[PDB]
Amino acid sequence: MIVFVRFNSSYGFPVEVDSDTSIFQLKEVVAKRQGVPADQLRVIFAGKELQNHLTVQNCDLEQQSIVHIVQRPQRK
Amino acid sequence: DQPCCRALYDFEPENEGELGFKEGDIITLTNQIDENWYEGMLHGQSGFFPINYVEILVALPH
Repeated sequence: MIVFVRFNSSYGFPVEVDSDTSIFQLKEVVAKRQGVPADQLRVIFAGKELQNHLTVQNCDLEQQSIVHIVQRPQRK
Repeated sequence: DQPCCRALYDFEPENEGELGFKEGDIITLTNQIDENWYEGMLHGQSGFFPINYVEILVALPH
């Protein structure tokens, strides 16, 4: 399945995933690409923040869907 | 005239001082904390929020 990942950009790069792929994995894809910690990356789809332990077949993520993945800072 | 930002996404405050807002909300941007945290006011509430979570209508004087 193809999903478009957008990192604070205008466009989105297509990533080939599967039905059991977890959000964590999709995050790591961007993590290794931008050199940014996966624990600081968040995924937003349709105005909804996707939970790390969620999988493709467990959300409204379908073929040719676009997602917004960005580094969400935390102040603690 | 007043620098304002458009909430492109939903931001829920999980920490103390974070400014919560919903998608489509207009926040009164007033200051910048760092390269990722923005400071503004919404409905009287003041706090900070991520820069990559909003859109810039009017840019800051630079």
